[PDB]
Amino acid sequence: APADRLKALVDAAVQPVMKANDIPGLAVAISLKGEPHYFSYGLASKEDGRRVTPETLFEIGSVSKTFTATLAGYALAQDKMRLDDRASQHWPALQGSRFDGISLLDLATYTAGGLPLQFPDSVQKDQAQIRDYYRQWQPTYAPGSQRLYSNPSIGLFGYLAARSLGQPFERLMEQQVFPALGLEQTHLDVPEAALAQYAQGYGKDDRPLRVGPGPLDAEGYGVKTSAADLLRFVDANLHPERLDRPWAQALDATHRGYYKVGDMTQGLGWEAYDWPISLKRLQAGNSTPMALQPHRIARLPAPQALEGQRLLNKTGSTNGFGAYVAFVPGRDLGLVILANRNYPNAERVKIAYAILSGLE
Ligand SMILES: *[B]([O])([O])[C]([C]N1[C]=C(C([O])=O)N=N1)[N]C(=O)[C]C1=[C][C]=[C]S1
Repeated sequence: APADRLKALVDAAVQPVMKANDIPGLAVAISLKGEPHYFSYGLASKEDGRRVTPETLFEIGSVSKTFTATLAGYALAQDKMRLDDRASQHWPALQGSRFDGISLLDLATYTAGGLPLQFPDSVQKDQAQIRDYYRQWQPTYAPGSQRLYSNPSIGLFGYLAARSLGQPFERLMEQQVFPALGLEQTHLDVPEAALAQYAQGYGKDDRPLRVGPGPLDAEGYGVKTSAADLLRFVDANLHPERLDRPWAQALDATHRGYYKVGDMTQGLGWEAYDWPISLKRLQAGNSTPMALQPHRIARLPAPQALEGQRLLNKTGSTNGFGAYVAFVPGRDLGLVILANRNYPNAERVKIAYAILSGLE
């Protein structure tokens, strides 16, 4: 009966949203009081009929920012950087630029002063072009005043965290972070031997879409993972104390809130809400205006622990994929929803809320 009831709950949440948003394939993974549960739907590739499983690789887009935040958490744990460091401390090319007056915390939490959502199309994936973009950039408004969600912002945060550790970002993630977290199905660059697991992404007219190269792609949106591996990452977040101490500290650093915008408290990578909260408020925190428009922050007098009666979440997208992760620290509950269509955040939150409400 319990297995029947959980399947009925997850099917009732997922099936209508997959039909309504024409989602070819979707993987759910749930962590419930220390037990994993998997529900897999539809096709990883329509053309060859390959089914989604909990081992199918999906692009998770901006959920990658929580991995980037974890690497920065490790640099913080090792005293290689501080959040109040000036950004230019960690990259001499930026000495004498406006990054002399911008903190690593501003970059991490999108408050550097108007760095845009994406790099402009004029900046290709090229070390010199990225360098020259930051050297010339000037804030629209005072650092630490307005949140404008931004890949160049947290991307530079991750880049500088890697520089503080003396190695390239992608190398540190592959050689140190993923192994420390027990993740063998999590990739920035999918190996040839794993390509058979890589789902197809679908856009307009079902155009096939896998993510192409871009500046600081690894830091902003580069992770491909399975539902089973992303749930292992959620379980690490629910129990940092089970990891070796420097990695436990790295994860704890991603559970600290610095300011509020509306109902949302901004951490490193993770975004948090009081729990319970209405579905409409959770959708509004994850809305298009929250992602695209500047918002004045309400700064906390001290960093706030993102634990207890809270939901921590992150949306992530690419042109072909739509991911959502949410967990409730004080209930030992975690959820992953990975799909191969970029379907609206409101609909991802609708699935998650139905499941989390039904487990509670
Ligand atoms: B991340 O998912 O927040 C980020 C930016 N983004 C896209 C969306 C969306 O479409 O709803 N919301 N936020 N993702 C990326 O920059 C990766 C992309 C690669 C190609 C298109 S988006």
